[PDB]
Amino acid sequence: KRQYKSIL
Amino acid sequence: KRQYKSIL
Amino acid sequence: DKNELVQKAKLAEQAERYDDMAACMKSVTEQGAELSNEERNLLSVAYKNVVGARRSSWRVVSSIEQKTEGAEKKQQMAREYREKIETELRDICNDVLSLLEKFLIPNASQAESKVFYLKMKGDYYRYLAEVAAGDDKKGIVDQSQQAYQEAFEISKKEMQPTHPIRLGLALNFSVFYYEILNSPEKACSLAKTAFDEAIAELDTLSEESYKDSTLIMQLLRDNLTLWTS
Amino acid sequence: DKNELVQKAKLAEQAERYDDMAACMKSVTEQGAELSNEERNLLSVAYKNVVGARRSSWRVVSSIEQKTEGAEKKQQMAREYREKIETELRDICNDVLSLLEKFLIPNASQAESKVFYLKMKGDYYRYLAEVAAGDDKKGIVDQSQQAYQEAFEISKKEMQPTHPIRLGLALNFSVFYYEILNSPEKACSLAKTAFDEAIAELDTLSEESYKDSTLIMQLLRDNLTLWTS
Repeated sequence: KRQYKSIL
Repeated sequence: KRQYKSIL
Repeated sequence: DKNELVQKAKLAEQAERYDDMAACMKSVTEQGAELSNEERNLLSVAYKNVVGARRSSWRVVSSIEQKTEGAEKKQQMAREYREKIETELRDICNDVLSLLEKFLIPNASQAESKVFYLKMKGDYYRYLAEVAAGDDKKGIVDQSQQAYQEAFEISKKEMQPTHPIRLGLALNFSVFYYEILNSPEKACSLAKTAFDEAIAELDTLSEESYKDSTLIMQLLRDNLTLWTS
Repeated sequence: DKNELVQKAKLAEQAERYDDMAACMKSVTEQGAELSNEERNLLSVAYKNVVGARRSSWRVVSSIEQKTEGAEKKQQMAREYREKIETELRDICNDVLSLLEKFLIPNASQAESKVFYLKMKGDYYRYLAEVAAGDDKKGIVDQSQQAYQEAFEISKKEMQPTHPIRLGLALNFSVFYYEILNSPEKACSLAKTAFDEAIAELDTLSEESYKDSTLIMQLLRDNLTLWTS
């Protein structure tokens, strides 16, 4: 549900 | 991957 | 207390932690009191997901094992891994089947709950049949069929053709005929009759469950379409 | 032998059985020999999924616990369940962090692997920071930042701006600034520089990894878009 992404 | 379905 | 375990099972479901959900619902069942409709549905959802994960892993590993024919080291590794997943799956099925025999089926004082549980017994013997040794298969297949047949007789006598439990039983029993008994005509016949008898008495749908009934009817017809095509 | 455990980890991944995958890769790491790129990626995928399941459950249960403010019995049940999930998550993080300290980081004889592992250390301290008690948070945040900062210095010295490990480190470190340190300008600056420096030297992309690089570049820019909007 978090808009921004980390790797994968 | 089974084409036909059971409940749920 | 029972109510706290049920609330814990609902929290676990939301968290997608199905082993916790199943443990809560198994603890509730072990108290020995007849389950409410809600509790019955929670126990069923928990176990369906617990065994479901193993059924899916089994299909994947079985497919790999077949693709690695002529690849000795790979095939053997896949066989052993399949056997490990099979063991887990059988233990899960046996755990549900034990609850059904010790608590659920003997305490079912209502037709609807009798059908639900006998259908569940048919389903879990069907999951055991999907992984059965050629030698054990017959007995397991027989146990699944007898549980579904008994549920079928009761639903036919006590429930309207549009009742979701009656429809869901017809759906799963038709799949049992198609996939387990390899009898597509009895599968089609069972699914067609269930669909047709529901359409013929659609005025019996209730505002409380008409969407549950019509969803199962869609599944019946979709299977019928697949199988008659 | 190591090769059998790696093949078992690949089978487990296909079966979506991440605890089995993680156990295989942890057994490989415990043998003490430096991991290959493939083995390193398998260990990382296994643990990412193991902790990922807990991070997702934690977010769901945390959200419920907030929504149940003024609902005593429900809020408390959700708090205790959150605490149980937190314990599992912390144990997983500590297990990875222990492998990193005992085997992975000291045996890393190559810049690329040093960066990968120091980035991983930053990530797992970041996951601990997401669930940290106000009192422990500072120390945990510091450990995450120092691991990322050390990885950052090495990647800047040894790798081209288009290197996927260098880009992935910039992505995760930028997220650390945005979500953990609540410093959106340093997050944006870090992501913008990484993207811009890669565009400026795009001729350094390799046919072996250009799609891995450009995928991470898309993520950098998408985060930047989100954060500058």
